[PDB]
Formats: sequence, structure tokens, C-alpha cells
Amino acid sequence: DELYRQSLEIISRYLREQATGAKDGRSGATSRKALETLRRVGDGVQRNHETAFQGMLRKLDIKNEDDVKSLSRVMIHVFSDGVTNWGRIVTLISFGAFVAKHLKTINQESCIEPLAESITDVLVRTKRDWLVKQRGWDGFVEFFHV
Ligand SMILES: CC(C)CS(=O)(=O)NC(=O)c1ccc2c(c1)N(CC1CCC1)C[C@H](c1ccc(Cl)cc1Cl)O2
Repeated sequence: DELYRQSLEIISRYLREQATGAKDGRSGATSRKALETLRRVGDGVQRNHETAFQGMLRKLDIKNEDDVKSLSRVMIHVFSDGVTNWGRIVTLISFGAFVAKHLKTINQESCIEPLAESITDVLVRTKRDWLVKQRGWDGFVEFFHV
């Protein structure tokens, strides 16, 4: 599953670098651009909607691996409610980045990569055909061009 692998590489690297605060495959030229667009818009979403992120994180009260595992139910539910668009995908991944920052903070960084997997599973498995139509991460980068 190439679309899956690439999405996980992107989502994993963004989450990892955001938590660690230090930068780290196929279709890599696209992935570097996707990762570049993500740092830019993903960071914007996290700053401008920080109170909502803090509130959601707090309510979630993630303390361990079973709390991360529990995240997927809320994730699939609320992420699937609105109409499919890249802005919703950025909210999904961005909040993931937020959670990744929290995990590292509380010494649960080993849960980060699995978290990126939960996220990539929701994104790709529920929006697979839409992504295909949008030409994957090329559509992503295209949509946010500045
Ligand atoms: C009222 C408004 C929210 C409605 S809306 O239709 O505009 N909502 C969305 O578009 C949306 C899409 C994906 C989302 C979320 C929301 N949220 C909740 C958000 C984060 C601040 C509150 C986090 C969720 C998520 C992502 C990673 C991990 Cl690890 C866990 C979770 Cl629960 O992903």
C-alpha cells in the first residue's frame, strides 16, 4: 500500500519532529513538499486554535498507552462528521502533533510512532478514494500553495 506508506512517513516525521524539536523513502520529493506545507499550516492551526487544543488534550487526559489506544474511537467519529477537505485533514494531523508534544513531555515518547499509525489508519482508510482523486499529497501541497 504505497499511499499508506507515504502518508505514514509524512505523519510520523511531522509528529516526531514536533515532539522532539529536531528534524529527521519513495516519492520523497513530494513528501518533502508535503512535510514543508504541513510544518507551515499545521503549526498555524496549532497556534491559532491553541485554547481548543489545550482543552481537548486536557479532557482526553492521556497518561499512558491505553489512553492513546482509546484515542482512535473519538478520532474516527469526529473526523468523519464534517465534509471531506484538506483543512479537516490538517486539524486531524495537527492535533496529533499536539498529542505527540504531550507524550514526549510526560515521558511517553514511545507512544508517538503508534499514534502516527492510528492517525494514518483513520486518514487513509476512511478517505482513501478521496485522496486518490486529489492525487494524494500533491493535492495537499497544491491546495495550500502560497
Ligand atoms: C467543533 C469542531 C471540532 C467541528 S469540526 O468538524 O471542525 N472538527 C474537525 O474537523 C475535527 C477533525 C479531526 C479531529 C478533530 C476535529 N479533533 C477535535 C478538535 C481538536 C480541537 C477540537 C481532534 C481529532 C484527533 C486528532 C488526532 C488525535 Cl491523536 C486525537 C484526536 Cl481526538 O481530530
